[PDB]
Amino acid sequence: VDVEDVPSAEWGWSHMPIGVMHIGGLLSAAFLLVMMRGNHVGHVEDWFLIGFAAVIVALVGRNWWLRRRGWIR
Amino acid sequence: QSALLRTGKQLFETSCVSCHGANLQGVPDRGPSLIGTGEAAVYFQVSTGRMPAMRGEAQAPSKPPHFDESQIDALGAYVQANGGGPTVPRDDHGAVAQESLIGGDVARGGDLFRLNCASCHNFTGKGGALSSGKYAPDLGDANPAQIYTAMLTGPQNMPKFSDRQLTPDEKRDIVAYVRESAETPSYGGYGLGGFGPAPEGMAMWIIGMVAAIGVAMWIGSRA
Amino acid sequence: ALFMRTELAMPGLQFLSNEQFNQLFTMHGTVMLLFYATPIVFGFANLVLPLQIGAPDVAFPRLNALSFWLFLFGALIAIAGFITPGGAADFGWTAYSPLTDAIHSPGAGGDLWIM
Amino acid sequence: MHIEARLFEILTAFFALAAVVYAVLTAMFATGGVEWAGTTALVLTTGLTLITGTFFRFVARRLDTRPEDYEDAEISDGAGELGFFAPHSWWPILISLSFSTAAVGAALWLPWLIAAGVAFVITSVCGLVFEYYWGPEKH
Amino acid sequence: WSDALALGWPTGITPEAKLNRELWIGSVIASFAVGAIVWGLIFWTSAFHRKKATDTELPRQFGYNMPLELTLTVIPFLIISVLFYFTVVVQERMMHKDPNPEVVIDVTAFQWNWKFGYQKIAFADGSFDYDGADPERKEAMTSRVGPIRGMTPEDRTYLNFDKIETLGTSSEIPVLVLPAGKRIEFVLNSADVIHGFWVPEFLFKRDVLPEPKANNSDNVFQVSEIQQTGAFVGRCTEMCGTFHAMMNFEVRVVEPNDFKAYIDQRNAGKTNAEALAAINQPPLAITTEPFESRRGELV
Amino acid sequence: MRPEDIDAGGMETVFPWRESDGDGTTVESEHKLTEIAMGVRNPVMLIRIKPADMHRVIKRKGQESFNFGELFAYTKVCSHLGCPSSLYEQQTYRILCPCHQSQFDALEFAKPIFGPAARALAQLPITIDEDGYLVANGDFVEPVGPAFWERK
Amino acid sequence: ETGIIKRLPHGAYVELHQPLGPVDEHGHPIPLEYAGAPLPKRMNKLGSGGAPGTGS
Amino acid sequence: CSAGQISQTTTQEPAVNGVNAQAGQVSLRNVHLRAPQQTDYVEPGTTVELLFVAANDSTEGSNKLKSITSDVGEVTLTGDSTVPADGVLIVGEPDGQIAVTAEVELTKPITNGLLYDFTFTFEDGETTVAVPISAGEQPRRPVPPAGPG
Ligand SMILES: CCCCCCCCCCCCCCCC(=O)OC[C@H]1O[C@H](O[C@@H]2[C@H](O)[C@@H](O)[C@H](O)[C@@H](O[C@H]3O[C@H](CO)[C@@H](O)[C@H](O)[C@@H]3O)[C@@H]2OP(=O)(O)OC[C@@H](COC(=O)CCCCCCCC[C@H](C)CCCCCCCC)OC(=O)CCCCCCCCCCCCCCC)[C@@H](O)[C@@H](O)[C@@H]1O
Ligand SMILES: CCCCCCCCCCCCCCCC(=O)OC[C@H]1O[C@H](O[C@@H]2[C@H](O)[C@@H](O)[C@H](O)[C@@H](O[C@H]3O[C@H](CO)[C@@H](O)[C@H](O)[C@@H]3O)[C@@H]2OP(=O)(O)OC[C@@H](COC(=O)CCCCCCCC[C@H](C)CCCCCCCC)OC(=O)CCCCCCCCCCCCCCC)[C@@H](O)[C@@H](O)[C@@H]1O
Ligand SMILES: CC(C)=CCC/C(C)=C/CC/C(C)=C/CC/C(C)=C/CC/C(C)=C\CC/C(C)=C/CC/C(C)=C/CC/C(C)=C/CC/C(C)=C/CC1=C(C)C(=O)c2ccccc2C1=O
Ligand SMILES: CCCCCCCCCCCCCCCC(=O)O[C@H](COC(=O)CCCCCCC[C@@H](C)CCCCCCCCC)COP(=O)(O)O[C@H]1[C@H](O)[C@H](O)[C@@H](O)[C@@H](O)[C@@H]1O
Ligand code: HEC
Ligand code: HEC
Ligand SMILES: CCCCCCCCCCCCC
Ligand code: FES
Ligand SMILES: [Ca+2]
Ligand SMILES: [Cu+2]
Ligand SMILES: [Cu+2]
Repeated sequence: VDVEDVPSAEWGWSHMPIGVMHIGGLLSAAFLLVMMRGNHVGHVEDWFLIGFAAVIVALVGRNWWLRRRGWIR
Repeated sequence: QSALLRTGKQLFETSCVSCHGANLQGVPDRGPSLIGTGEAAVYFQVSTGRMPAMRGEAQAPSKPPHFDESQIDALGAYVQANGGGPTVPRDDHGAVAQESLIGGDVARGGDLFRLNCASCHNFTGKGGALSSGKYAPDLGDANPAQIYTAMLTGPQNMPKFSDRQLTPDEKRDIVAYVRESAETPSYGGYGLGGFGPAPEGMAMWIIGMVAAIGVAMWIGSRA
Repeated sequence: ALFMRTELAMPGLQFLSNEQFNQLFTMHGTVMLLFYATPIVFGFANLVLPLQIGAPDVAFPRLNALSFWLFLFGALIAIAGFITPGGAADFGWTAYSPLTDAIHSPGAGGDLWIM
Repeated sequence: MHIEARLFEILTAFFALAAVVYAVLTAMFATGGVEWAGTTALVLTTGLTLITGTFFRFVARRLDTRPEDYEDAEISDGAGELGFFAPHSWWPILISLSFSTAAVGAALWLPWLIAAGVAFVITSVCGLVFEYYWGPEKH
Repeated sequence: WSDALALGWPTGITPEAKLNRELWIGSVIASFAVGAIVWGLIFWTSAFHRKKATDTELPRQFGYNMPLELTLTVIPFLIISVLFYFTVVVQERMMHKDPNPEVVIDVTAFQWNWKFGYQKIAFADGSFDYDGADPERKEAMTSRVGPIRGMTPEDRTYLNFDKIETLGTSSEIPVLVLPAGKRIEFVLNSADVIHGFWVPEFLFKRDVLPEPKANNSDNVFQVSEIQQTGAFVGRCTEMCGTFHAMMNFEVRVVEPNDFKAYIDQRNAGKTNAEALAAINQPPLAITTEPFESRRGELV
Repeated sequence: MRPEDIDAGGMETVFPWRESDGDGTTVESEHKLTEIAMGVRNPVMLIRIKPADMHRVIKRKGQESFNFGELFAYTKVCSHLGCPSSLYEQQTYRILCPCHQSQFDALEFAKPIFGPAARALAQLPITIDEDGYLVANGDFVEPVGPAFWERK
Repeated sequence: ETGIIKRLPHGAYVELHQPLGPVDEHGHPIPLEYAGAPLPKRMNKLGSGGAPGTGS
Repeated sequence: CSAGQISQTTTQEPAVNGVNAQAGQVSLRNVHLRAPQQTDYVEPGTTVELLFVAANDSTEGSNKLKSITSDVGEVTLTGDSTVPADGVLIVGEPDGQIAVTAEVELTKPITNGLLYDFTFTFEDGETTVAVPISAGEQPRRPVPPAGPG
């Protein structure tokens, strides 16, 4: 990172690669979706899992698209 | 007594019919039949204020009673006349029994409570969570007759304990244990709620560790 | 309000119960009156009133910040009735007595609403 | 600051008249006589405006005209230091979290949580009140 | 047309209701006239004072017209004074109570059904007297030091009990049976929380309170007569809990001789439905039907 | 124990007892009864289903005759990690384990419906003898308690 | 930031600052370099409050 | 989420030993057999008692009970088996009840724990119930003392 983005960039670990966070988000979403497999008989929680996974996938996709298009760095 | 029966019906008609029916048969998806539940069920449900219920959810709560003792007797007599069932124990003067329900063997009562009761109510009747919005409540406010009739009638999701499964002397031992484990002081300081590790770990973090870190800050320096 | 209005589109209870509907108008009125309109008065005042009188600041800046955080956390306390099993307050935003007493509204939603 | 006092005095006149009229009109030809809740509320609303108006009126007759009370004051009349205005603080959110802890404790009737919340409130309010008064650390 | 201007108000079935409806129509016309004036003034300036393409200077900067300011505080004061006068007249007529009603009904609301009792009948022509009070059951409620003036909160003595009573059920809508042409008095008491006694064709409602006297509520109101026979819905109009929407009732208005026959049948041990069938009426409510006790369509 | 000793909606813990185990007056009887009480796969929950709910009972294959009418017997040992899973909700017919919140459907052969448990609770076959006392009608047809590498 | 607001003769509002190092001829501080150490943010923590007065 | 249309409290059944049944327009509540037992069975030739409460859902007309049959024996109805306009008909005096009766003369043995089919026939409605045996408020019978083993 540049010091304009992280002022103490030369004092410590200041950069995490974006691929790590994108892949971690996708894997976390997939893990939310795999907990639909279980013994539970209700589906309220299935909808909560689907919604949280959808929000995560949308955030990852927005970030990836905006980095590709150059709007954020 | 015919007067007691007409007072009970009169009280029942403007408080219980919407959910239980004019003939005590139940209103579907609103409230069950009361035929054969008995005076003991009425005593438990009304003296602890659970009845009349106010809405449908996971569990109907206890709350201040809507009726006094004679009105509770009248309602219980009216329900008893329709199907019979168990009754609330009485004393010589015909009052609801309280002190004579305290059994003499509290060690047997504790062993019985731990086998039959502590799974849902905890080691010392502090309450415990049940499946989905339900819970076995704290036992510290029930009087002896309420404990006795709670075992006798099996309220909401509490198992029903018949007088053949738990004889009256066993029930009296259990009520003695329940009452004495509610009235005994803590011996090692403030009891911290009686749940054990969770409030003890809360007390370490918010009292002991906060004190230790504050003392360290006082002794040490900043920057 | 959209849930209430959808349930009122047709006769019969299509997806709500009575209890949930009562919670819905109670909390819709509570949220719109006390968590949207009343604090947004002070949102507008914070935006422009010091400018309109030619001041650099309000009289008590930390008290101002405290007022905002009290708004936010009080509103969250009242709305959290919906995460209990019984649900939120269902006795109307006006909270008439004795419907609100412990005998007639026993749930924790009503007490969370009050505090 | 005579207009500031006048505003509250005018409100006071209306509130006192309304309180007297309501008490007299409910005592006569109203079921039960005096309606005590509304009468009490009107009397003490009158008291509220009276306290503030009397304070403003006493303050006004002490100090002579301020530049904001002067019809043709110049901007340069107001030159100088205004006072202290706190530049930043994270103590307000701590105070509100503490008070909300005590409130959740009172809602669910958990006396230990109420005790913890009251202790949190006292600590947070001390933190706010002392923030600009703690001296340097001593070693 | 009086129906379009009434805005959905029922025509009414009592003289008091008709007077209230006339006040409603007149007030609606006044408010529509004021609204038309103000809306027209808004539309006029929005249509004809918009910025043109050929104005370079700013408009005339007027900000004070004192005679107009004073003139626009007097006119609304006059309109509200007229409305206040007629309001007072009509509420005095509607709340008026005669010392000799011809039917006295006890209305008992509870969560969440109705009970109607026949307290007293005294026909004005001497053709029907009946004393229905049952004071041998009001005394059975006495609960007794007590938190409130020596009484526990379970005292319930303020409630009224009668020999002929129609009790509502979750499977039977309660039907109150009344004679046409007679002065009816309603005495309202609640068993628990506040309910609402609204018959829309009465064009009137009142709240039904627990312990009204201790709350300084006048729980008694009369209609001078009901001017036509028929069946009229009544609804609860004070939020009372879970089944506030599902505790309706019906008023069946019959001819006086049929009312006498109905009361004789009830005194002979008949229930409400069979006593209604005995006077050639539908036995159940016909404006409303009971709600399904299933909690909804997903059950 | 006799079948009429339990009401519909009741649940009792039962233990495997033999005539030869005795009443615990002698030393040897006392040791035998201590071994009964301390056996980790011993305790059994006996429930009595409400007769109105018997049409909702689903039987497990191989266990269709394990109930004596409306009396059912399951192991009280939780199949997840061995805690006594004994929080018996009579209206929902749900068996709740206090340790890690597994829930078993008593009407559907104690099949898990919530929590970390993947396996049903073992059913004890029960009947009565000539005197009318409840007795076991054989053994469990599967191992009881927590699972292990060697199982099934 | 000392928290003291001042109105200039032309109507500007400025907050008084306490520099942690040398200043300009204009009076603004020379910017200092971060050294990995905490920075004071309250004037009372720099001694501005003084001391009450010796005694019990 | 617990206060929706599927509610846990509102579908709860009575915590009693008898059974509910819908016979057309009649509600049969707390139906059970009284049959004190000594051994594994109650033998044929014993007379046991069938108890219930019949509630008239309708409030306009009346109703009457006919022909209770079963494959455990024969049922004799004694008393006025008519259930009134909006009233009840108590058949038998249950355990704690301080005269329509249903007497069952047994032909095959019965035992506490199992369910037995009975067919109720009203002049409008007729259904089969599967009735249990309920020891009511009777005490626990003594068990012979076990020896030492
Ligand atoms: C808000 C933002 C989104 C858009 C705006 C609004 C969206 C929300 C709209 C949802 C509407 C739901 C219905 C409302 C009414 C209600 O109250 O419910 C009805 C009934 O329902 C249940 O009955 C089912 C039947 O009606 C009964 O017929 C049946 O018998 C019963 O059967 C069960 O039970 C039996 C035993 O009884 C068993 O035999 C049987 O097998 C079974 O188990 C049924 O139950 P069951 O299927 O369990 O649950 C299912 C219920 C239960 O309600 C519910 O919707 C559950 C609640 C869902 C909550 C959604 C969470 C959203 C995620 C977060 C936003 C993520 C974080 C992001 C935040 C910020 C992000 C910014 C950084 O319906 C549904 O899910 C409806 C389906 C659709 C839901 C919507 C999902 C949308 C998300 C997907 C897209 C992602 C977002 C996009 C991102 C870019 C029982 O409960 C009843 O009492 C109850 O009455
Ligand atoms: C470095 C220092 C370290 C040392 C610290 C020491 C502090 C502790 C005190 C010292 C001990 C005293 C000496 C001997 C002990 C003693 O003499 O003791 C008496 C008895 O005492 C309790 O009897 C209560 C009644 O007297 C009985 O009548 C009743 O029966 C009993 O009932 C229980 O038992 C029943 C079964 O019958 C159940 O029915 C029932 O439900 C319940 O369980 C009662 O117990 P209980 O309610 O537990 O406590 C209630 C306490 C009240 O709470 C407490 O003070 C507990 C405080 C410590 C807990 C700390 C928790 C921290 C929480 C976290 C911070 C969470 C927040 C963080 C997240 C925030 C999120 C935001 C992001 O009473 C009160 O004073 C209430 C009024 C006011 C309280 C104030 C007292 C002191 C502190 C005040 C603080 C300042 C302001 C005032 C507050 C209002 C029981 O123990 C009994 O065994 C015991 O016998
Ligand atoms: C994984 C998991 C368990 C999930 C559940 C998490 C969850 C939803 C918890 C919150 C539960 C609550 C607070 C319910 C009501 C709804 C509600 C008000 C929610 C919050 C709304 C909100 C965010 C806005 C308001 C502002 C705000 C942040 C509120 C403060 C919330 C506070 C302070 C609540 C405490 C949170 C919490 C879970 C604390 C646990 C405390 C513990 C573990 C203590 C143990 C303990 C106990 C339990 C005793 O009984 C006891 C008895 C006697 C002495 C001591 C103790 C004791 O310490
Ligand atoms: C430590 C916090 C961690 C936060 C991480 C963020 C993750 C949030 C995920 C949200 C949770 C969604 C999963 C819930 C899916 C699920 O299973 O639950 C349902 C119940 O829905 C609900 O309530 C939804 C509740 C969601 C609440 C939102 C979560 C935020 C909380 C934690 C805020 C805390 C703040 C911190 C406090 C202190 C510190 C300060 C920060 C139904 O169960 P049940 O109960 O069986 O209902 C039966 C019927 O169905 C059936 O008809 C019939 O009526 C009955 O059978 C009924 O029982
Ligand atoms: C609807 C909101 C109700 C009102 C009003 C009353 N009761 Fe109720 N009751 C209702 C339900 C849904 C249930 C079942 C679950 C529960 O909460 O226990 C009950 C239960 C009872 C019982 C227990 C029956 C048993 O099986 O032994 C009794 C004795 C009882 N109710 C009596 C009762 C009385 C006397 C009421 C008037 C004061 C009353 N109930 C009101 C629903 C509702
Ligand atoms: C879980 C399945 C339980 C077991 C085992 C026992 N109890 Fe219980 N109990 C349980 C619940 C869910 C409830 C609340 C029911 C209600 O209708 O609201 C109860 C209630 C009681 C009470 C009444 C408490 C009161 O509020 O004061 C008592 C006295 C009580 N339970 C005692 C008790 C005893 C002695 C038990 C062993 C025989 C026992 N319960 C078992 C849940 C469960
Ligand atoms: C059945 C006739 C209906 C007549 C409706 C009258 C229209 C009301 C005017 C609406 C108000 C405009 C602002
Ligand atoms: S031991 Fe039963 S859930 Fe873990
Ligand atoms: Ca609808
Ligand atoms: Cu109502
Ligand atoms: Cu209502």
